[PDB]
Amino acid sequence: TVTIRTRKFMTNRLLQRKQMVIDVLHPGKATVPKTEIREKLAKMYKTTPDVIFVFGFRTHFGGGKTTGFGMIYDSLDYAKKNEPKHRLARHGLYEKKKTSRKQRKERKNRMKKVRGTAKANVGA
Amino acid sequence: HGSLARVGKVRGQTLKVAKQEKKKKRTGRAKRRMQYNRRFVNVVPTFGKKKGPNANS
Amino acid sequence: PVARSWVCRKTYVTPRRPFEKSRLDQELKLIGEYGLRNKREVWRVKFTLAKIRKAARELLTLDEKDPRRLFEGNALLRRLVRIGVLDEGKMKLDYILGLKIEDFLERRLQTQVFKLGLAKSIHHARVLIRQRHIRVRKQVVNIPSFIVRLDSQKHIDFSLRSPYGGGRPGRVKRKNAKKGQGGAG
Amino acid sequence: GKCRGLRTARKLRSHRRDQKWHDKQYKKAHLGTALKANPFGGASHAKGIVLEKVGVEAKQPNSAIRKCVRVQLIKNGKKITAFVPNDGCLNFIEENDEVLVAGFGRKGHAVGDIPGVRFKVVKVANVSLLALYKGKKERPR
RNA sequence: ACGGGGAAUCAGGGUUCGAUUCCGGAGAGGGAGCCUGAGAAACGGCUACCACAUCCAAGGAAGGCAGCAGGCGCGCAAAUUACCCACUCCCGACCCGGGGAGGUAGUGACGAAAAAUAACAAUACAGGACUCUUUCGAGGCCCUGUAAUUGGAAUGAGUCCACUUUAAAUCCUUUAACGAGGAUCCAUUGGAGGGCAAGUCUGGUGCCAGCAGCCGCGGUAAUUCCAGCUCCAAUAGCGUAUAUUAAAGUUGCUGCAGUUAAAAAGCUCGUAGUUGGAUCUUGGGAGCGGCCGU
Repeated sequence: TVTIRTRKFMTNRLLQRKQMVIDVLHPGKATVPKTEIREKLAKMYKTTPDVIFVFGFRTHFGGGKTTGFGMIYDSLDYAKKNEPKHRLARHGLYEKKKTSRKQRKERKNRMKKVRGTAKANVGA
Repeated sequence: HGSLARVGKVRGQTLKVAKQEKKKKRTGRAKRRMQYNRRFVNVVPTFGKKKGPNANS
Repeated sequence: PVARSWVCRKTYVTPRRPFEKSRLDQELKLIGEYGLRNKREVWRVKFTLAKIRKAARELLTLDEKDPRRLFEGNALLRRLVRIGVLDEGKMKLDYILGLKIEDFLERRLQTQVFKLGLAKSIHHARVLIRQRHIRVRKQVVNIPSFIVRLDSQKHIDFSLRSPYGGGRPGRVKRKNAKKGQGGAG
Repeated sequence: GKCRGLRTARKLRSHRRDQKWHDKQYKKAHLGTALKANPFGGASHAKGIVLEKVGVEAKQPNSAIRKCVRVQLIKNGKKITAFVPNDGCLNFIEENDEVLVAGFGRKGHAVGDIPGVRFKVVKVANVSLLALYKGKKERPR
């Protein structure tokens, strides 16, 4: 019985996307995962689930209703272009380097000690 | 009398009684209810004067 | 330099004499009648009334048909009327001074949940609010301070989710029914 | 006021300014002499080191012996006789112990039976003297 | 004593605070001098001196945490050598890189908001409505209160799968399952002579020990000490020291006092200061409402 009514629906031709506030009714059971809402919004708006990005859910106290924000892009080539990198990475289609900023900074300050091609021979 | 030698005289020489076993006092609004019942719903108009709660003349 | 609010104010004032028999025993008369838990819950209401009652004094100094008064005064009157404290028949701001602590205690959720008769006492009412059994227009309210808007009074009932409504039957019954079939064999 | 002129603002302000110095509570706070001669240097509390345990004879009427503690303050090197609270708490104070010391209550004035002792001992060896008296904390030795 | 916007208190006047996130100023151990640049007398630039201090093959070299953490010291007095550029913005040649600025967690009873620590019934009981009885007693259809009496129904503290949260997590919210009778899943903190809410109770001590903001209590029936029971107050808080505000009309402009309680100069003149007599336009023209009004 998990229902999705959309709200504040807007078509950004300048990011090539639909965007809307997503009101999800789920009385009895938990906050339904984003994947399920993404599939349930795909069959609603006659699109593929891959170009949909549905985030930032805050379940109202009592809990027969939650609210997230949603985006439906035109193509994945637009999605991958003009979407923040962390929200692509949730769909398992982006990987960032494991190296923490403490390593990158200690590398950067070691690289300033030496001049020229020796700057390459800092990290081995 | 009593120089530095008498320090903690009376504290030392009391028959040291261990505390009695109490059914623990209810806390919060359960207490304020219990206080309200002791005063404003129960008691009767009394001849002469109304007594204090700890009164044991 | 940070993106924090900081803005916060007290909701009560501690009274000057801490041991007026007449006050101590009138504030416990309030706590018993209306099932509050400490004198802070009473000094909270008294303080809200005192701020209302301060704002009213401030507007009665002003000349009649003053634009700031007429705007501010009607704004204060429609607010008191909206929470069920003052009457629509009596909305005139010299009545705001003829207004006291029982009128605000009557409009708090604990007392409405009791005086609708879907609770058994005022102490049972807090239990039902605290244990999230009651709701207001499909919103489960955990908190018995909740002042009930006049339009929003009739929409106080049990939660659809609570066993007092059409809800999933609770922990003690379900354990005693499972022990009952573990007792029968 | 004894000059109700409309153009008398400075005489009325400058008089009041001059006559505030004849108040005690003002003269005290608004000179260095009260804040300098203060053994605590205007602080609420002060850690000092016990250099002897001292019996002080109570006042004229009542007559006990009040068990106080001669203290060298750290911050100043100044000498203080500070009282020790409840029954048998001078038994908790070994000599040369760092004690936290507060006022007695009357803002640097002598209290009750105890002549020229303005201070009480609060903690001994950074352990609270109420906690030692109630037996909650044990003295670390 | 960085100033201000502001803070606390608060009848009306006031009094006190403002190092502290916004504005403006100043300084980078103390002074001083200057290079570059649109902008610096810059210090995460340089040059000396002074003070301090590091490395040294003793010839020399390097330093500036009142940036973020962290350390020592000083003290009554103040947190992690954490994660991140995703947000907010900033810098750059720049849709792309960088930012201890900033954000996110950790410590956190500075402080503020909400708010558990039980509710409900059947019984013994007791007090109060009624037919009735001189008194007792009867009935409980009506109530109300207390007993580690008994009975189920409760819901979250915690435990914990999952989702949600989010840069990745956390907390919150949602939600399977567990999770309460001494509901031991155990509320303290201070008091109980007066001021000041609450014992002339019991045991100990005997001007001792101690309490006691003040007045006072303690020398053998202690309402005050040391404990037991009990009761009161505030309550997840409550006590203490100190600054400070009200109370203080005990600084008095509002608003104090000055014969004797503290207080009018020995007396007079006298300049700035302060205060300063009366007097200088009125009648009607135009119009409305029921002689008076705009």
